[PDB]
Amino acid sequence: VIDAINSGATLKDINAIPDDMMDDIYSYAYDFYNKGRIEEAEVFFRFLCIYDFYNVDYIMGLAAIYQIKEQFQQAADLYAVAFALGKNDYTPVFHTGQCQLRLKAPLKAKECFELVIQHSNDEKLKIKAQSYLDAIQ
Amino acid sequence: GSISTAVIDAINATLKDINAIPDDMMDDIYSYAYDFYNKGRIEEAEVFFRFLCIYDFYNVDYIMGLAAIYQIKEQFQQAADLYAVAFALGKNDYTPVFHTGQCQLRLKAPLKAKECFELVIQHSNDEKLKIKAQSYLDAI
Ligand SMILES: NC[C@H](O)c1ccc(F)cc1
Ligand SMILES: [Cl-]
Ligand SMILES: [Cl-]
Ligand SMILES: [Cl-]
Ligand SMILES: [Cl-]
Ligand SMILES: [Mg+2]
Repeated sequence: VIDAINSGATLKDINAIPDDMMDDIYSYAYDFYNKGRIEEAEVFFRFLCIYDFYNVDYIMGLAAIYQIKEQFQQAADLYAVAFALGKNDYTPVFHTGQCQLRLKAPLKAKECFELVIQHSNDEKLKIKAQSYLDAIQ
Repeated sequence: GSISTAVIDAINATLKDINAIPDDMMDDIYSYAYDFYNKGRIEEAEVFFRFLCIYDFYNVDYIMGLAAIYQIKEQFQQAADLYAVAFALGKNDYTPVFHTGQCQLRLKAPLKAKECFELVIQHSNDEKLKIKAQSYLDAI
Protein backbone atom coordinates (compact mmCIF):
# COMPACT_ATOMS: atom_id res chain seq x y z
CA VAL A 1 0.00 0.00 0.00
CA ILE A 2 2.74 2.44 0.99
CA ASP A 3 4.40 1.70 -2.37
CA ALA A 4 1.16 2.62 -4.16
CA ILE A 5 0.88 5.81 -2.10
CA ASN A 6 4.45 6.74 -3.12
CA SER A 7 4.19 5.58 -6.75
CA GLY A 8 0.74 7.15 -7.29
CA ALA A 9 -0.77 3.76 -8.22
CA THR A 10 -4.16 2.37 -7.23
CA LEU A 11 -4.91 -0.29 -4.65
CA LYS A 12 -6.68 -2.15 -7.47
CA ASP A 13 -3.38 -2.14 -9.41
CA ILE A 14 -1.76 -4.21 -6.64
CA ASN A 15 -4.76 -6.53 -6.09
CA ALA A 16 -5.06 -5.38 -2.49
CA ILE A 17 -8.62 -6.80 -2.11
CA PRO A 18 -9.96 -9.70 -4.25
CA ASP A 19 -12.21 -8.72 -7.15
CA ASP A 20 -15.31 -10.58 -5.98
CA MET A 21 -15.07 -8.82 -2.61
CA MET A 22 -14.90 -5.44 -4.33
CA ASP A 23 -18.03 -6.39 -6.30
CA ASP A 24 -19.79 -7.15 -3.04
CA ILE A 25 -18.72 -3.81 -1.55
CA TYR A 26 -20.03 -1.98 -4.62
CA SER A 27 -23.34 -3.87 -4.30
CA TYR A 28 -23.58 -2.93 -0.62
CA ALA A 29 -22.81 0.72 -1.45
CA TYR A 30 -25.64 0.65 -3.96
CA ASP A 31 -27.94 -0.98 -1.38
CA PHE A 32 -27.25 1.85 1.07
CA TYR A 33 -27.87 4.39 -1.71
CA ASN A 34 -31.20 2.85 -2.73
CA LYS A 35 -32.32 2.71 0.93
CA GLY A 36 -31.57 6.37 1.52
CA ARG A 37 -28.71 5.55 3.86
CA ILE A 38 -26.71 8.37 2.36
CA GLU A 39 -24.06 8.73 5.07
CA GLU A 40 -23.11 5.06 4.76
CA ALA A 41 -23.30 5.12 0.97
CA GLU A 42 -20.95 8.10 1.01
CA VAL A 43 -18.42 6.23 3.16
CA PHE A 44 -18.64 3.18 0.90
CA PHE A 45 -18.32 5.12 -2.36
CA ARG A 46 -15.40 7.13 -0.96
CA PHE A 47 -13.77 3.81 0.02
CA LEU A 48 -14.33 2.48 -3.50
CA CYS A 49 -12.88 5.58 -5.17
CA ILE A 50 -9.78 5.37 -2.94
CA TYR A 51 -9.39 1.74 -3.96
CA ASP A 52 -9.70 2.47 -7.70
CA PHE A 53 -9.94 6.11 -8.71
CA TYR A 54 -10.16 5.07 -12.38
CA ASN A 55 -13.41 3.06 -12.04
CA VAL A 56 -16.19 5.02 -13.76
CA ASP A 57 -19.01 3.43 -11.77
CA TYR A 58 -17.27 4.08 -8.45
CA ILE A 59 -16.80 7.73 -9.42
CA MET A 60 -20.41 8.03 -10.64
CA GLY A 61 -21.69 6.69 -7.32
CA LEU A 62 -19.77 9.25 -5.32
CA ALA A 63 -20.79 12.03 -7.72
CA ALA A 64 -24.44 11.01 -7.29
CA ILE A 65 -24.15 11.22 -3.52
CA TYR A 66 -22.55 14.66 -3.78
CA GLN A 67 -25.41 15.77 -6.08
CA ILE A 68 -28.05 14.45 -3.65
CA LYS A 69 -26.27 16.37 -0.86
CA GLU A 70 -26.43 19.53 -3.02
CA GLN A 71 -22.63 19.61 -3.38
CA PHE A 72 -23.24 20.43 -7.01
CA GLN A 73 -19.81 21.73 -7.97
CA GLN A 74 -18.05 18.72 -6.41
CA ALA A 75 -20.46 16.43 -8.26
CA ALA A 76 -19.86 18.22 -11.57
CA ASP A 77 -16.09 17.89 -11.01
CA LEU A 78 -16.37 14.14 -10.60
CA TYR A 79 -18.77 13.83 -13.56
CA ALA A 80 -16.16 15.37 -15.86
CA VAL A 81 -13.67 12.71 -14.82
CA ALA A 82 -16.32 9.99 -15.16
CA PHE A 83 -17.03 11.08 -18.73
CA ALA A 84 -13.36 10.76 -19.60
CA LEU A 85 -13.10 7.29 -18.00
CA GLY A 86 -16.31 5.96 -19.56
CA LYS A 87 -17.32 4.05 -22.70
CA ASN A 88 -18.95 6.75 -24.83
CA ASP A 89 -21.40 7.38 -21.99
CA TYR A 90 -23.01 10.81 -21.83
CA THR A 91 -24.88 10.11 -18.58
CA PRO A 92 -22.31 12.12 -16.55
CA VAL A 93 -22.76 15.08 -18.90
CA PHE A 94 -26.55 14.86 -18.39
CA HIS A 95 -26.12 14.99 -14.62
CA THR A 96 -23.62 17.83 -15.01
CA GLY A 97 -26.40 19.75 -16.78
CA GLN A 98 -28.65 19.21 -13.77
CA CYS A 99 -25.85 20.42 -11.46
CA GLN A 100 -25.33 23.55 -13.57
CA LEU A 101 -29.04 24.45 -13.33
CA ARG A 102 -28.80 24.17 -9.54
CA LEU A 103 -25.67 26.36 -9.69
CA LYS A 104 -27.75 29.01 -11.56
CA ALA A 105 -25.70 28.49 -14.74
CA PRO A 106 -28.41 27.75 -17.33
CA LEU A 107 -26.30 28.47 -20.41
CA LYS A 108 -23.74 25.96 -19.18
CA ALA A 109 -26.61 23.57 -18.45
CA LYS A 110 -28.01 24.01 -21.97
CA GLU A 111 -24.60 23.21 -23.47
CA CYS A 112 -24.46 19.97 -21.47
CA PHE A 113 -27.91 18.78 -22.55
CA GLU A 114 -27.17 19.76 -26.16
CA LEU A 115 -23.96 17.70 -26.01
CA VAL A 116 -25.99 14.67 -24.89
CA ILE A 117 -28.53 15.07 -27.71
CA GLN A 118 -25.82 15.57 -30.37
CA HIS A 119 -23.47 12.71 -29.45
CA SER A 120 -25.18 10.09 -27.24
CA ASN A 121 -26.55 6.86 -28.70
CA ASP A 122 -28.67 6.33 -25.54
CA GLU A 123 -32.20 7.15 -26.68
CA LYS A 124 -33.75 7.18 -23.18
CA LEU A 125 -31.04 9.56 -21.98
CA LYS A 126 -31.54 11.87 -24.96
CA ILE A 127 -35.29 11.98 -24.27
CA LYS A 128 -34.51 13.15 -20.73
CA ALA A 129 -31.96 15.68 -21.96
CA GLN A 130 -34.54 17.05 -24.40
CA SER A 131 -37.08 17.49 -21.60
CA TYR A 132 -34.60 19.65 -19.71
CA LEU A 133 -33.89 21.67 -22.86
CA ASP A 134 -37.64 22.02 -23.39
CA ALA A 135 -37.87 23.64 -19.95
CA ILE A 136 -34.78 25.87 -20.21
CA GLN A 137 -35.67 29.40 -21.22
CA GLY B 1 -1.40 11.70 -12.19
CA SER B 2 -3.60 14.71 -12.84
CA ILE B 3 -6.80 12.64 -12.84
CA SER B 4 -5.93 10.82 -9.64
CA THR B 5 -5.25 14.18 -7.96
CA ALA B 6 -8.65 15.45 -9.12
CA VAL B 7 -10.40 12.39 -7.70
CA ILE B 8 -8.50 12.45 -4.39
CA ASP B 9 -9.35 16.15 -4.02
CA ALA B 10 -13.03 15.34 -4.51
CA ILE B 11 -13.01 12.34 -2.16
CA ASN B 12 -11.39 14.34 0.62
CA ALA B 13 -10.42 22.62 0.91
CA THR B 14 -8.13 22.83 -2.11
CA LEU B 15 -5.66 25.48 -3.20
CA LYS B 16 -8.15 26.66 -5.85
CA ASP B 17 -10.94 27.02 -3.28
CA ILE B 18 -8.83 29.57 -1.38
CA ASN B 19 -7.64 31.45 -4.50
CA ALA B 20 -4.10 30.53 -3.53
CA ILE B 21 -2.59 31.60 -6.87
CA PRO B 22 -4.08 34.63 -8.69
CA ASP B 23 -5.17 34.39 -12.30
CA ASP B 24 -2.38 36.67 -13.54
CA MET B 25 0.32 34.44 -12.02
CA MET B 26 -1.30 31.30 -13.48
CA ASP B 27 -1.32 32.99 -16.92
CA ASP B 28 2.41 33.66 -16.53
CA ILE B 29 3.17 30.06 -15.51
CA TYR B 30 1.18 28.80 -18.52
CA SER B 31 3.26 31.01 -20.80
CA TYR B 32 6.45 29.73 -19.17
CA ALA B 33 5.32 26.14 -19.71
CA TYR B 34 4.92 26.71 -23.46
CA ASP B 35 8.31 28.50 -23.55
CA PHE B 36 9.93 25.30 -22.21
CA TYR B 37 7.82 23.25 -24.63
CA ASN B 38 8.74 25.41 -27.65
CA LYS B 39 12.44 25.07 -26.82
CA GLY B 40 12.27 21.26 -26.66
CA ARG B 41 12.40 21.21 -22.83
CA ILE B 42 9.46 18.84 -22.70
CA GLU B 43 10.23 17.43 -19.20
CA GLU B 44 10.12 20.91 -17.67
CA ALA B 45 7.02 21.77 -19.67
CA GLU B 46 5.39 18.62 -18.30
CA VAL B 47 6.21 19.64 -14.72
CA PHE B 48 4.72 23.08 -15.29
CA PHE B 49 1.55 21.68 -16.87
CA ARG B 50 1.22 19.13 -14.05
CA PHE B 51 1.54 22.04 -11.60
CA LEU B 52 -1.19 23.97 -13.43
CA CYS B 53 -3.44 20.89 -13.49
CA ILE B 54 -2.94 20.36 -9.73
CA TYR B 55 -4.03 23.94 -9.02
CA ASP B 56 -6.89 24.17 -11.53
CA PHE B 57 -7.56 20.79 -13.16
CA TYR B 58 -10.86 21.85 -14.76
CA ASN B 59 -9.21 24.30 -17.13
CA VAL B 60 -9.29 23.23 -20.77
CA ASP B 61 -6.08 25.08 -21.69
CA TYR B 62 -4.06 23.33 -18.99
CA ILE B 63 -5.60 19.93 -19.78
CA MET B 64 -4.97 20.31 -23.52
CA GLY B 65 -1.30 21.24 -23.04
CA LEU B 66 -0.65 18.27 -20.79
CA ALA B 67 -2.56 15.91 -23.09
CA ALA B 68 -0.41 17.03 -26.02
CA ILE B 69 2.73 16.36 -24.03
CA TYR B 70 1.56 12.84 -23.21
CA GLN B 71 0.70 12.21 -26.87
CA ILE B 72 4.18 13.32 -27.99
CA LYS B 73 5.66 11.03 -25.31
CA GLU B 74 3.52 8.14 -26.66
CA GLN B 75 1.50 7.88 -23.44
CA PHE B 76 -1.56 7.54 -25.63
CA GLN B 77 -4.10 6.38 -23.03
CA GLN B 78 -3.24 9.18 -20.64
CA ALA B 79 -3.49 11.66 -23.48
CA ALA B 80 -6.87 10.29 -24.60
CA ASP B 81 -8.26 10.47 -21.08
CA LEU B 82 -7.23 14.10 -20.70
CA TYR B 83 -8.56 15.05 -24.14
CA ALA B 84 -11.92 13.63 -23.11
CA VAL B 85 -11.90 15.73 -19.92
CA ALA B 86 -11.31 18.84 -22.05
CA PHE B 87 -14.28 17.90 -24.24
CA ALA B 88 -16.57 17.34 -21.21
CA LEU B 89 -15.55 20.74 -19.83
CA GLY B 90 -16.76 22.38 -23.01
CA LYS B 91 -13.64 22.90 -25.11
CA ASN B 92 -15.13 24.93 -27.96
CA ASP B 93 -13.88 22.69 -30.76
CA TYR B 94 -13.45 19.07 -31.81
CA THR B 95 -9.66 18.96 -31.66
CA PRO B 96 -9.81 16.83 -28.47
CA VAL B 97 -11.87 14.25 -30.35
CA PHE B 98 -9.51 14.37 -33.36
CA HIS B 99 -6.43 13.86 -31.21
CA THR B 100 -8.21 11.14 -29.22
CA GLY B 101 -8.76 9.39 -32.55
CA GLN B 102 -5.04 9.55 -33.23
CA CYS B 103 -4.34 8.13 -29.77
CA GLN B 104 -6.81 5.28 -30.26
CA LEU B 105 -5.22 4.31 -33.59
CA ARG B 106 -1.81 4.12 -31.86
CA LEU B 107 -3.48 1.97 -29.18
CA LYS B 108 -4.59 -0.54 -31.88
CA ALA B 109 -8.25 0.42 -31.40
CA PRO B 110 -9.17 1.37 -34.97
CA LEU B 111 -12.93 1.21 -34.41
CA LYS B 112 -12.76 3.65 -31.49
CA ALA B 113 -10.56 5.83 -33.68
CA LYS B 114 -13.11 5.69 -36.51
CA GLU B 115 -15.93 6.87 -34.23
CA CYS B 116 -13.77 9.81 -33.13
CA PHE B 117 -12.96 10.84 -36.68
CA GLU B 118 -16.58 10.40 -37.81
CA LEU B 119 -17.71 12.65 -34.94
CA VAL B 120 -15.29 15.32 -36.16
CA ILE B 121 -16.54 15.15 -39.75
CA GLN B 122 -20.19 15.24 -38.66
CA HIS B 123 -19.89 18.12 -36.18
CA SER B 124 -16.80 20.28 -36.70
CA ASN B 125 -17.08 23.57 -38.57
CA ASP B 126 -13.32 23.50 -39.15
CA GLU B 127 -12.96 22.46 -42.79
CA LYS B 128 -9.24 21.70 -42.44
CA LEU B 129 -9.79 19.53 -39.35
CA LYS B 130 -12.44 17.60 -41.28
CA ILE B 131 -10.04 16.86 -44.16
CA LYS B 132 -7.48 15.59 -41.65
CA ALA B 133 -10.08 13.37 -40.00
CA GLN B 134 -11.24 12.05 -43.38
CA SER B 135 -7.66 11.15 -44.31
CA TYR B 136 -7.48 8.95 -41.21
CA LEU B 137 -10.86 7.38 -41.98
CA ASP B 138 -9.61 6.61 -45.49
CA ALA B 139 -6.75 4.59 -43.96
CA ILE B 140 -8.81 2.76 -41.31
N1 LIG C 1 -16.41 7.87 -29.69
C1 LIG C 1 -15.96 9.23 -29.29
C2 LIG C 1 -15.84 9.33 -27.78
O1 LIG C 1 -17.15 9.37 -27.23
C3 LIG C 1 -15.06 10.57 -27.40
C4 LIG C 1 -13.68 10.53 -27.28
C5 LIG C 1 -12.96 11.66 -26.93
C6 LIG C 1 -13.66 12.82 -26.70
F1 LIG C 1 -12.95 13.94 -26.41
C7 LIG C 1 -15.02 12.90 -26.79
C8 LIG C 1 -15.72 11.76 -27.15
CL1 LIG D 1 -19.86 21.49 -4.07
CL1 LIG E 1 -30.16 17.83 -8.76
CL1 LIG F 1 -24.58 30.09 -17.51
CL1 LIG G 1 -13.61 21.97 -34.51
MG1 LIG H 1 -10.61 21.34 -7.41
